Amino acid sequence: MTNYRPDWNRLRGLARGRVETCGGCQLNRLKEVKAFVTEDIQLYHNLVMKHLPGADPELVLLSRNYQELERIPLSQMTRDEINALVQELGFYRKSAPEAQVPPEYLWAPAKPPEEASEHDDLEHHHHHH
Repeated sequence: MTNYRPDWNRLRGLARGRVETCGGCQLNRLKEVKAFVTEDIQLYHNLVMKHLPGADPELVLLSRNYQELERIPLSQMTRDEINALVQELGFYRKSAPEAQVPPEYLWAPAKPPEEASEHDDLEHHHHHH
């Protein structure tokens, strides 16, 4: 039944994610993995792929300013599972790279700024005809 859960306490700050993997290498053996890092990886906002000299295909949940907070391997899991995780976090997925993103997930997976949904000086709040 799996029933897995991340370390949200250790992940605190995750505002973006980047996948690191050997550019001059291929994930033929990891047919699944390769997929996630070829098709959807471009559709997933704030989720970009990386071509390192020679590293393993691992996700890097950074903290906005590229403050790598945590890195988890993907070679072990399957595309279907790896996608589940991304969704679990809050990442957005579109149909195309040139596609847009609704206000709901505009800043996703990050939260909207404080000074935006807060109001108290609405017409002095007294009386209105």
